[PDB]
Amino acid sequence: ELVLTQSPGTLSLSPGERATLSCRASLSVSSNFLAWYQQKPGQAPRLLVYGASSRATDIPDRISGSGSGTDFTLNISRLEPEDFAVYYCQYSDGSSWTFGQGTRLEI
Amino acid sequence: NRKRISNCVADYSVLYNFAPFFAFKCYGVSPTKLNDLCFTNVYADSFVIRGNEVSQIAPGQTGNIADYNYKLPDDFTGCVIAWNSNKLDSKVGGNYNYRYRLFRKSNLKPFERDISTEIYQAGNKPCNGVAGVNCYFPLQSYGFRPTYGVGHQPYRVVVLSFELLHAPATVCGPKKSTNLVKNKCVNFNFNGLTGTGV
Amino acid sequence: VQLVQSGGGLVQPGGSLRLSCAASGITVSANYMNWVRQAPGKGLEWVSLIYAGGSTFYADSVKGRFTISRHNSNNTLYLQMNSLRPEDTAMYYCARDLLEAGGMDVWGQGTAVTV
Repeated sequence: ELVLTQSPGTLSLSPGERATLSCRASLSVSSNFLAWYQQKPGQAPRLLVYGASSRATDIPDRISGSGSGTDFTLNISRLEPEDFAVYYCQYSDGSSWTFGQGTRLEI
Repeated sequence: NRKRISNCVADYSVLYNFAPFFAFKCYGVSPTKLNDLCFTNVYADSFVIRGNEVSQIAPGQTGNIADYNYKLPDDFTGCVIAWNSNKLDSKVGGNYNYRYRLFRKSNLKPFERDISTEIYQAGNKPCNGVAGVNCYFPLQSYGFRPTYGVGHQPYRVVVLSFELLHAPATVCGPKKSTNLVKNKCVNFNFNGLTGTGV
Repeated sequence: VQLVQSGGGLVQPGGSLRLSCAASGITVSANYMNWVRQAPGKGLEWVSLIYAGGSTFYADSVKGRFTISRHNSNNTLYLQMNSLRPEDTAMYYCARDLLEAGGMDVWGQGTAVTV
């Protein structure tokens, strides 16, 4: 259903810098049902935001993530060494579902 | 929304003159013989639904909106009509009147409505008080945005029901009225009187 | 708050495999829960939804082969794979992803499907 684009191929992580991760939706899609979650393969993943307004728990919530239309992004001001995992953005309608291959975070 | 019809007559010609409806899913009796058959009571369930949920609103399909909020019985003949009223009401910040329930503890039988104020429990602990972690009140507001395509537009849906009873029927009106020419040898059926003359 | 999956292994295509999804603390049996498969070298992809009520959602590829049922005594889900295929070599994910947050995902039993 929904088409999603997440760029680039590889990241340029260096701790102590501001980073911008953006994912683009299909047709002016809303964000109150959009969910970001962290994911590192091998174990249980971590959640980031629900409803794109208030972030999920277990995070200090310094990442500012929002958007409108087909333009959704998150800006992280302070980087931590625990962020070495790939982040996904999804949207749910209850009758249609979508997923996206995220961008690998390394140097 | 849910409604019913009293003793009168409902012509669908003026309904067909209103607007080109989106659904026209009259899967029961044929639309041509709607005026030929009539019943004692009519239920009018005229409400509004999101555009992406017009697909599963049929009795043959089910979903979260169907099984928890409003369900139509498959073993029942019905005629539904729906039209797009997205431009009729639009709010830039989001329509806050179109909140819908997320979850109820048991699945809903078709043709019942239930409103309450209780908290869904997500653990072996009471939810009499207010909580926000593993004890959630089921709340879901769409927040309709005018800057969206066809998927999330408010399509107002009118559901029309019909059933037989031991009473005489109301809404079909077989009244046949002609022009009544004044000077000719013509046939007539005045109140069931089969006769000819001038 | 934490979930465990029990019963996984390695079986040939064309057989039936039973797995148990049991969580502790959260009464997950009365929630919108979902089933996810994750192939190695492939991103996460939606497979199935099952509700607290009897509403079955399935993907096009899995069709009616997948079976899910909920136990009433505990927060235990019994799920059965029938007539397995070589395209289903994937790790299993069981979760209770709802429309509020869809949070607290599970590590999941890791399996591989081969003849």
